[PDB]
Parts: sequence; structure tokens; C-alpha cells
Amino acid sequence: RTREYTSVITVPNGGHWGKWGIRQFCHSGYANGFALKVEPSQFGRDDTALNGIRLRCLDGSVIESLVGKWGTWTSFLVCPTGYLVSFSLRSEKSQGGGDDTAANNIQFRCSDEAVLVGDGLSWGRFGPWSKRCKICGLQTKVESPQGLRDDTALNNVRFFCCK
Repeated sequence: RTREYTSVITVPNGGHWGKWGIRQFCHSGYANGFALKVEPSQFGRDDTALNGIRLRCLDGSVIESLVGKWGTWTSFLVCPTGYLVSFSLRSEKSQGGGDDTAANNIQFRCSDEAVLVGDGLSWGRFGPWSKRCKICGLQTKVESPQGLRDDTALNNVRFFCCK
């Protein structure tokens, strides 16, 4: 890895199908905001999944990891004061085969205790909060990124922590 980190923060819900992308980090400091690549809040088009998470680092740099090709990017949701420290994922439960457990939405906790809920899909439930640390990078697991709107979905995400 280029930037050094002390640990990885993960959550227990969230899919297992897809390929992990490249690990991206803020050049300096931590991230204090995020945006999402989601499909416009319209009706008819069957529900699918998030196609990406993108963080803003207090040093104006923006990072994402592996992104899907569908949906549009929302404006950023920024920390009132600190930086991001913990995240929770919204996902439906599954079964043996149909592992419908892609990530539907995400909410973060900032260092000042503010909670920022992404404006995503609202199907499923928020699972437990990951542990807390100073978020400086991320890595995304996306199923068929270049695929059809059909099975392209961000399945999981993990963030890296810095000193």
C-alpha cells in the first residue's frame, strides 16, 4: 500500500459476491464526507443497488474505489465538524442462494457525533455500526461493475484507519 494505516473497519451485513477494487486513500488526513452513485428516486424501474461510495477528504481530494456504471452521484453530505469515524450499512437479509444482500444505503458517524444518512435505497435494515477510527481510505466490493443495470451492485465496503 502507499499510505500507511493502522487497521480496517468493516461491518457484518453486506454481500460477498463481486470483486474487491483498489484500495484508495486521502493523500493526507481523513475523509469528512461522502457521496453515492444511486439511481434517481423515480418509480417503475425495478429497485437495484448502490453503484458507488465516494469520500471527500478535508484536503479537497476525492476518492472512490471500484464503481458501477449505473446511477448518478448525489451531492456530498459533509461532517459538521470532524471527520468520519464509523459507518452502518442498510441491507435486506437473504437466504441460501439468493443472497440479496447488496448495500442499499450507508450512514456515517462523524467525530463530533453527528450522524449523516446517505440518500439511498430504503429497502432492508441498518446493521450494527462498525468500530470507530479515523477514516482515511476505502475499498469497495462491486458485483459486475461494467455489467447491466441488472446485477451490478456494490456488495461490501471497508475503510482503512490512520494515526
